[PDB]
Amino acid sequence: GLFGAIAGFIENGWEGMIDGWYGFRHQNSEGTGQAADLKSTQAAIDQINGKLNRVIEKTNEKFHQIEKEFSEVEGRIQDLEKYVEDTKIDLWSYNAELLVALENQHTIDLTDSEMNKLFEKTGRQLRENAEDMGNGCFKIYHKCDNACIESIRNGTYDHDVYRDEALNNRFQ
Amino acid sequence: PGATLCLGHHAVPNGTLVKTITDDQIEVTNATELVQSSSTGKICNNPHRILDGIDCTLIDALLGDPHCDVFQNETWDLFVERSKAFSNCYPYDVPDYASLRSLVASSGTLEFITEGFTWTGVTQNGGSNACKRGPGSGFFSRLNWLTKSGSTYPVLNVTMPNNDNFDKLYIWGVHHPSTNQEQTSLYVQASGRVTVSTRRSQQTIIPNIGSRPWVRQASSRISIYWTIVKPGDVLVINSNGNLIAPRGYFKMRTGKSSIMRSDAPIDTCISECITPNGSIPNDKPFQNVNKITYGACPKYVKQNTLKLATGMRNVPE
Ligand SMILES: *[C@@H]1O[C@H](CO)[C@@H](O[C@@H]2O[C@H](CO)[C@@H](O[C@@H]3O[C@H](CO)[C@@H](O)[C@H](O)[C@@H]3O)[C@H](O)[C@H]2NC(C)=O)[C@H](O)[C@H]1NC(C)=O
Ligand SMILES: CC(=O)N[C@H]1[C@H]([C@H](O)[C@H](O)CO)O[C@@](OC[C@H]2O[C@@H](O)[C@H](O)[C@@H](O)[C@H]2O)(C(=O)O)C[C@@H]1O
Ligand SMILES: *[C@@H]1O[C@H](CO)[C@@H](O[C@@H]2O[C@H](CO)[C@@H](O)[C@H](O)[C@H]2NC(C)=O)[C@H](O)[C@H]1NC(C)=O
Ligand SMILES: *[C@@H]1O[C@H](CO)[C@@H](O)[C@H](O)[C@H]1NC(C)=O
Repeated sequence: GLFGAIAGFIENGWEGMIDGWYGFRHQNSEGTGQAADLKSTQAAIDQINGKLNRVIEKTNEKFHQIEKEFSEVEGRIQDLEKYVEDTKIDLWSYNAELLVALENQHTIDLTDSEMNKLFEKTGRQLRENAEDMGNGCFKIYHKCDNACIESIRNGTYDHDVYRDEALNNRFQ
Repeated sequence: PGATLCLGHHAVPNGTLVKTITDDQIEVTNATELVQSSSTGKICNNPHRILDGIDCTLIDALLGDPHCDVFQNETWDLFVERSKAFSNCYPYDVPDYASLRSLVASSGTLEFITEGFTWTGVTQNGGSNACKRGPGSGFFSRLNWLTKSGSTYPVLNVTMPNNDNFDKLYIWGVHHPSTNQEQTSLYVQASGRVTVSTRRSQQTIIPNIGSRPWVRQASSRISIYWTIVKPGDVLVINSNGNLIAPRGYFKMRTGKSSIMRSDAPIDTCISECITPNGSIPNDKPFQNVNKITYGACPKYVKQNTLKLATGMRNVPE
């Protein structure tokens, strides 16, 4: 995708994450654990629901039309009736092919984008108390117990609290 | 002693392939189908009024072939013609059959109003063993076969004004005998003539005498014509022989009515979209079942599948 996260600097997905589309894995003093990020997950889902509902939006209702199958050879008029229908079908078939191509390219790019948005948001939360390893993982340079992780994940992590500690561990 | 915090995304073990601008096939976590490719094989009887033609074409129901008498004054949203349909009355043709079928199908009714035509000096209600009504000879219910009274067939000249505020459809015809003996025996004059007119139009038909292939006991034929009379206009019928006269008119409507050729059985269910293969759901925007449809239907396309991605790129472990 355009943002280079999904199938990019993040090597692969997590089959184990079943409660969300994007989220967090951590290792600290107290062990390892996993949690879904709801906001990013919902942003992707809402956008996909949006496009799905636009695409399946019932556009047409038709009643008496032209005949499209014929039991006798007639020539000119029937040639025209068939050509009109064949022309229509090819144009609709093209629209359908193009629609899914554009939709799907965009769906991949937007999901890639939401991964990236969450990554950049987290980086910004952590300020000078962590560093980007380049594989979608931050090395946090301080004691971050389960309370501290959950604070990063739920948006309450004050960086000023751990700054002195983390700055020291970084610049050695 | 610090901590590692990894950002990531889900994957699934068995993804689905979709098409994009750049890729013929690329794997995503999930997709949904946009092409309806199946039918139940049955035409749902709601919410459209479905009229099963059974053994009758719309035209035979219109003319009043005796085995189609059950269709008198019927109405429909969709008239369904079956491949088993057959004619069983006097042999006939309709120049521009397709147009008459279309305009009637589209009107959605066979509501017929009898009018008091006065045919002075001819015998009315002619019939044939080609068109049995009960045990005896008969004819199309909506047509009146006129022949000589005594030894004369005078010039018929009649009018019927339209003083209603709707259009009238008149169905009428011309008899084509096989021999000169038949012509003179039925109509006296050696050559007949039928002129049907309004203020705006006129049709004149000369009968042709000659054998046609034998069908249901006759080498003769009837040719069927139609005339629409608008409010304030007047019908005139003029003939010195061979007239197959109207008994009245059909009331015309405009609306959502049509006709479809199908052998699918009718069932009790609800479906907006009908194809000759049967009803189909209309939750998807496209369909590959049949280019012939009626109602709120997905648009016909040539592809049998098109997958809309409903998830991210699938990158498994
Ligand atoms: C066959 O039937 C038609 C229909 O009735 C006959 O048409 C009628 O012919 C008469 C006279 O021949 C027309 O009368 C005219 O009326 C106007 C006023 O509208 C009057 O000013 C004239 O002096 C004239 O008398 C009458 O309008 C006409 N009716 C219609 C509906 O067209 C026709 O005459 C019959 N043909 C034969 C050969 O008998
Ligand atoms: C209105 C009328 O004259 N009805 C006749 C009918 C017509 O004269 C005929 O269909 C015109 O094409 O003919 C009927 O007879 C069929 C029968 O007639 C014999 O004369 C002949 O020997 C047979 O081969 C056969 O044509 C008919 O039923 O069609 C009688 C009807 O009263
Ligand atoms: C719906 O009915 C149409 C018309 O009968 C089917 O079209 C036929 O498809 C078969 C392929 O299985 C061909 O052999 C025929 O030549 C086709 N005929 C026409 C006129 O196109 C169609 O396959 C049916 N579709 C479904 C889903 O039942
Ligand atoms: C993915 O879509 C399918 C239908 O195409 C659906 O059955 C399934 O529940 C969806 N996946 C999830 C995780 O909801």
